[PDB]
Amino acid sequence: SRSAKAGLTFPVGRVHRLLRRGNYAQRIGSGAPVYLTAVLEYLAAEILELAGNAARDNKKTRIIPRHLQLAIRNDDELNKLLG
Amino acid sequence: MDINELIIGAQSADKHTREVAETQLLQWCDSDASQVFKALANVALQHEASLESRQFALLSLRKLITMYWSPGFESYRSTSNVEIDVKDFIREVLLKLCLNDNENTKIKNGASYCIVQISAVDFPDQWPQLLTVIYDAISHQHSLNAMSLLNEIYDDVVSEEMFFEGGIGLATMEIVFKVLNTETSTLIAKIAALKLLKACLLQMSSHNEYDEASRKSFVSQCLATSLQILGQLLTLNFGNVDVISQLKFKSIIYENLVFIKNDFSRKHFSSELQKQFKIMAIQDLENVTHINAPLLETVHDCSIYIVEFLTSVCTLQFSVEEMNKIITSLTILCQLSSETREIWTSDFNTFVSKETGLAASYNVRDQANEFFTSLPNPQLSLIFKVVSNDIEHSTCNYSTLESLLYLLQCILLNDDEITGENIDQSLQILIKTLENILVSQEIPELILARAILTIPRVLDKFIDALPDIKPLTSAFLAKSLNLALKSDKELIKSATLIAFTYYCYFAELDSVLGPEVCSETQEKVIRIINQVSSDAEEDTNGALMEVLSQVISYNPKEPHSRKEILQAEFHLVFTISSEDPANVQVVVQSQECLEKLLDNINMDNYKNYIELCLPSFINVLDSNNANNYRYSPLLSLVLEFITVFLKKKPNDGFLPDEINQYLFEPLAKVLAFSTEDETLQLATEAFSYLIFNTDTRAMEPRLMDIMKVLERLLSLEVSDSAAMNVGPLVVAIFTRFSKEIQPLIGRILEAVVVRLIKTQNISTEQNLLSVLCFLTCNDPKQTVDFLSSFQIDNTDALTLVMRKWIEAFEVIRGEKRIKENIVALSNLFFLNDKRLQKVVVNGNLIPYEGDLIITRSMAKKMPDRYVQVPLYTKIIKLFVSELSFQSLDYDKLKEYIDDESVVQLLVRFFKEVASKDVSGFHCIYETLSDSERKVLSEALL
Amino acid sequence: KETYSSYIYKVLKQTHPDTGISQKSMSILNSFVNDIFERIATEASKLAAYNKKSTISAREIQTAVRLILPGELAKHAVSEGTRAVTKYSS
Amino acid sequence: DSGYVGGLPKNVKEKLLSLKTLQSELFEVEKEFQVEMFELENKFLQKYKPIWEQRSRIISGQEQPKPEQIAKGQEIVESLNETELLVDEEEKAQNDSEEEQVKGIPSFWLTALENLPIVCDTITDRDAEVLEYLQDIGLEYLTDGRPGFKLLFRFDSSANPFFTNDILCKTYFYQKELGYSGDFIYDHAEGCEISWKDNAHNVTVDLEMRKQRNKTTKQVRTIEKITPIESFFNFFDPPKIQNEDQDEELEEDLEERLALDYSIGEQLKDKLIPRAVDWFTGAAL
Amino acid sequence: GYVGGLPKNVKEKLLSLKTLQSELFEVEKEFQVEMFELENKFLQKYKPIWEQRSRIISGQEQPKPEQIAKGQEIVESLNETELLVDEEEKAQNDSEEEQVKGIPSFWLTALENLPIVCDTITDRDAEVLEYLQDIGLEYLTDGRPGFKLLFRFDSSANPFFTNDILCKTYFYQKELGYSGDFIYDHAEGCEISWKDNAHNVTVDLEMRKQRNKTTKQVRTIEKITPIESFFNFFDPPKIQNEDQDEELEEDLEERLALDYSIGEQLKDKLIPRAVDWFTGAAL
Repeated sequence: SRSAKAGLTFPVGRVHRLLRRGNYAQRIGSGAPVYLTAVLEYLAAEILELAGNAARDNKKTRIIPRHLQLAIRNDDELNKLLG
Repeated sequence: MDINELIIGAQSADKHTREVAETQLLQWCDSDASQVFKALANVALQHEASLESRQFALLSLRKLITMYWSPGFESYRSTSNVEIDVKDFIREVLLKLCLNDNENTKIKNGASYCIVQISAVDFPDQWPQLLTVIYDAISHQHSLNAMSLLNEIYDDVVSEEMFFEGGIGLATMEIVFKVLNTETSTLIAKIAALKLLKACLLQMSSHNEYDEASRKSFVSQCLATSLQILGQLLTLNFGNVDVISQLKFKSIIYENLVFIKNDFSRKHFSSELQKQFKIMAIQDLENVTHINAPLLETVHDCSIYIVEFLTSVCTLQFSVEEMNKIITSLTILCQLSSETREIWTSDFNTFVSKETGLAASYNVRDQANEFFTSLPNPQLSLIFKVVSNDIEHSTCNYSTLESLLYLLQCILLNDDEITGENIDQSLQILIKTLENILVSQEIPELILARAILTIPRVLDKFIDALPDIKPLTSAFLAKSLNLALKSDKELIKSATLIAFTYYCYFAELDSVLGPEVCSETQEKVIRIINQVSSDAEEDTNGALMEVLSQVISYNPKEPHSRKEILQAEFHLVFTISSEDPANVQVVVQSQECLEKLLDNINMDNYKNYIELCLPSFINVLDSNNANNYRYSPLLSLVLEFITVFLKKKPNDGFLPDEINQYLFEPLAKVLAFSTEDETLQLATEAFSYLIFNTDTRAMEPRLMDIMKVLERLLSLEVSDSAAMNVGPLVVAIFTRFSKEIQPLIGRILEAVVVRLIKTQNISTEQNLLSVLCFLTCNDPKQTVDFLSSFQIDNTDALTLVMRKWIEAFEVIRGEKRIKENIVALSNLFFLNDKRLQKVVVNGNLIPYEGDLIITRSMAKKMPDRYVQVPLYTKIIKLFVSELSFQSLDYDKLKEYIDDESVVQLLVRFFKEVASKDVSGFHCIYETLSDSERKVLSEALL
Repeated sequence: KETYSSYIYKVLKQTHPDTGISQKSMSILNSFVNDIFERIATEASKLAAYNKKSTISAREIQTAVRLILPGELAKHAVSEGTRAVTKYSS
Repeated sequence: DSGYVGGLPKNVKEKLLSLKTLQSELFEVEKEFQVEMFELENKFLQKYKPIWEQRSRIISGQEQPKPEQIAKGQEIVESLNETELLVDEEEKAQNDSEEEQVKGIPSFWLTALENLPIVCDTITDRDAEVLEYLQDIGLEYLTDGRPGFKLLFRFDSSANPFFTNDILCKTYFYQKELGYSGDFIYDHAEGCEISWKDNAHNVTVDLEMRKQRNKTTKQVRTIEKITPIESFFNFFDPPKIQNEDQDEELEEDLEERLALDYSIGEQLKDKLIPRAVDWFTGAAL
Repeated sequence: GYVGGLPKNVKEKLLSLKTLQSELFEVEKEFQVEMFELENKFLQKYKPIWEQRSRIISGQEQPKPEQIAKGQEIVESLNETELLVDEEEKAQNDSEEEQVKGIPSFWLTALENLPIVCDTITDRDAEVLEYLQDIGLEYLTDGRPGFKLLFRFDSSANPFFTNDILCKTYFYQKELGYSGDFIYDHAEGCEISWKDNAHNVTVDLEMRKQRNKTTKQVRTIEKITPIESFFNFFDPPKIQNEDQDEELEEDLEERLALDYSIGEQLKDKLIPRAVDWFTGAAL
């Protein structure tokens, strides 16, 4: 599939389908779903990295919601993006 | 011991003693928290005092735990750390309190919440035996509250490895199935077990590796046993002993069934089981509706889950009897409770918010909407026949009649086109029934509102298969408007406005009604909007703006138009939006209404429009002038409206001198004194347009003030986020006053450059590059001279400015702006200046090895690495990329060439270059990659 | 969404060799991902309309990202998108 | 030995001529024998048709095995070694709604053909793409008209995207006289023109497209090219002869292509279809 | 492999396919029976021609002018102009022509031109074959299917053995060998009643007259030692496989391959085609 070629774990096909069925535009470019998938995967990686750091500071090995909210709140850029 | 006194004081009424007790408690912890925690634990455990005293002791523990238990808490205070020996003590005490069913419910709940917090911080590294103790309690002592605690902590503590592989999952399922199979279990025990089962299903729904054979087999076995058991449970009956427990029990069963259906592969929960549970679910709808004879609330929740299941298995065929049962049950369930009727009738804004779909409440009405919206076409047509037949019989039973009309509304919202053998006769009868409902004099208010909202749906769904659709649409619309008028209920008026909005969706009213009746209905809708606008909540005002946007669209485009309608239209646009400028919907739709009200415009009409509108605005600007123009939603709103007028100039000339006389001085003051980002942004945009579109000879005396405002904005006395629109203002000043300003171009250009390089905001750099594009189109060589002679940090501004400009090209917005940038860059290219040839910019990124995602953490050691290319090469690459978005040798291509749109610009540019700039483009073409060469040559064909 | 969760697991395993994520935390992450997707897609739609262009393409996506994502998130999201597209289409 | 031949007396030469005449009579008797062979073989092809059709239905999934045939297959499995067909407990747990999601035997005929030694060499992947839609391979003996046998390949137009022909068939023809050994000798073969939906899906050719604005002829013109390529579907449209080119070029064409084509046809007809299932599973090797 | 690993639908379909294989195998058994019936029918037609040519060869029947003319036309069409008559040959008188009744060494020459069997022919065997008149073939109807070969020798004038006719038998396996044909089964043959060891071409003889040095008795010795020959075609390999013959069974299998090759050669080409191979045109 295209995601493997791009070097992405996220579902390029799912993103492309969502873009098309959302009727956001008459046409969806070939590179648009790849770019959007890369961005979403990057943001997921950021949030997961910071949540994992928060959990590891408590010496846990599990990211429960407390750690996730703590990581988002203590990171100004993510705080502004996600509240 | 003295902790008890503090508990009393903190638990007391008066502030002074409660504050004293709270402090005294805190300093003790600040000294040592060991004493306080030990004392509070002993208080909860042993005093046997008033239940309120123990409950408050537990509450204090709740508050103290987060402050002093561990740094893991955000609210942690470093004054002292709870002694380890005390930690074990309070853990033990909390377990003894929570697990013992005989304790009072308040004590158990307090202990449970404290345990939740402590476990969230301590399990499993600090508090190993938590799950051991909980499962010992559940298995041996049968502690029901232990099951509730386990349910609450399950997801926080039980990780995948323990669940699938540590045996915790199997142990939990053993507990659940032993509880459910045991015939003697009380309904409370079964409900707790079913909630714990929901927790297990959640855990099984997704896991790190689906393919693991052991995990797959475990999931299959658990799901099979669960479905068998739930099949057995639903067959039970309890002889009306406790209806609330039974309703909760059914609710949780169907929640679990929905979860299994929706979150696991279809290979589980085969179709035969789906049929069996469909029959059971229908029978349970009947049972619940009869039990209805907090009872109502629980009934409605159970109904939500049952109907959610039916929605999940709606693909199956439903027998005629099953459709009749479902329709009767939903008729009973979907009728409005007396409380909702009173709320809507007393405050129509709630009705408007719900009907427009803005209200957050989700209830059986919405779930019934979901069910009918999902049916397939054969079932949908049959159930439409059922609902229509029920409406035909229930035409004198008002209580059910609204429920039936809402069900019909839900059906008609289904995408599949209703079609059937006898539907045409049913549709004729239904149309007659709706006409009778409107004409009936004694009809209740809510039924009438539902009929009015439903009729548009009936007409839309059968836009085909209805003869004389146009007379029907005209008659129904006229009747609904006439009822909305000359009636004193805001429900009817708001419902009629929303019904009008529905009409506009499917019918071109101006064509359907004709120009005359179209104008008449515009006047009627305007009158209704005036009448209801006096009692509008925020959501109601948003809805009124939508309605008015619809009404304005139908005003005659003929050279003749009713000036009264235009005036009233603008009056409403300004009045409604002035009430609550902060409402986002009102602002956006006000801009829509104003734009389309100025869609096409000529001078004579404009002078009247500005004569009415603008004097209102100067009132607002002067009003805020006393406020020194601090931020105000109304101020921003009026600024946006002024920008809309200035943007929608009449094509037949420059702006009147009156607009200059009206707006210049107020805007001049706004830019001279305001200090907040948004206000200065909007004022700068409006002022730039005012300067740009006014006749030059009519404004030159004002040049001094213009430059004064510009110099204020350039000084950076206003922050960079402010003065965002200075670019366009400088462009306008240069365009109108090119000759008079020449001596000042150097300073203005250097200040603009200084702003451009430092800023990181995309919009600011775009606007500032607009100035460079203007100067380059006017005279490229002079722009190059200024940028090269100007110095920042001991480097010519050119290298920095060109690098910014090239990088900014990727993201500039707008057709005209893209074209402006293209022509500016084209001029730089043709100039073929050595100073430019020596400039170097950044090409593509060099990827690193592997597939690692580079986060901000890694950036320090994995920076973005570019490749360095001369400026002109990057110009050409940018243009080729643009061609690729829009849509094999140089010598042959050059020979091939010899023998207003973006693509037009780019193609003409390339042809001219290849013909003329032989050596510069030749070398670049020789270095372009083959895909680029192919796009370029294909475009050049 | 359920696919998003599995790919969240894969991304987590790449980010940390071994660490688990609760189901409710996974739902929260899926909510954030859907929110960002919606915001960027609507912004790209508006930009494509404003560019008078029928197609949402890498230009619209990049501009929407630059507009929405604060600070360094914008830079790194742009870098990731550009490098992903370069690996792709090549 | 020419000297010996000359040494034979005239009477012995007459006797040898009579013996040669007797050999010719034996040749006509062999002709009658071959005619009877062909007639009875056609009769037995009719006899085989029901079983072949039933197994084809089983392969395509149009029919489901009955318990009696299931037991007969099981007891046949107990004979020799076919325990692969013995159904295990795990499979019985499955439900028809889970198994019938795939109807028929995927790539049954493609696998059977690719397992055949001589023929599989000619099947390229591009040809194998069409073979995925192959669901039947039938035999027909040209009792009427010129003697020969015709191979039939069946497809579904609504399924395959390559051609609109539901059935593709190949024809082989023998001469009116028997061979020296008494076996049949071959005549030039013929094949059907495949009704490709479009040239792009055509598997026997390779195409190119270019546009010029040619200076040499001052023509704004578009050119298309087609080149035949090696492929199993070249098994059809066999070579034909033109006298002047036949003498020089096509002599080697008949020496090579006809031999390979005839061997492939014989291998199919004899080895493959009578043991189609064994060839599919490889027991026929 | 994986086909079995596929859900039981595929397994049951393949079981039905195997049942259809069994039904087709029964149909094919009846098919082989019909082929054997019609092969026997046409072998009944073959036999008269073979016997007539044998009569011509051994000289107890004479050609006819019409047959000679037809053979002349056939030879002219064949291009084998070596058989054409010449005026010099016509000059031969009847007395010279009748000095030999049959064709001298007809069968011997045909077998010498034969690819494989000629290798087995020795000089004494070549002398023997001059007494070979006819070669006959037959099909085995009872029990195991098979075919039988027969040779006719003029035992009256034969000074080597008294066997008027020698028959060689071949057998097939009970059921249908895979691929729709029959696989070989062991063969049996007759024993040659040689008149004496000196005239026995399957044996080389040694004559000794001795006075024993130990017992001082007077004795005359006739000694025997088998040798290879064309009649090793007879005394064929004993059994297909037996416990006591394994060491023998090695050579039995090798000679079985060789003898089945020879017999298939005979049946397919020699008995149906004898004139050309005597003349060598069939080479």
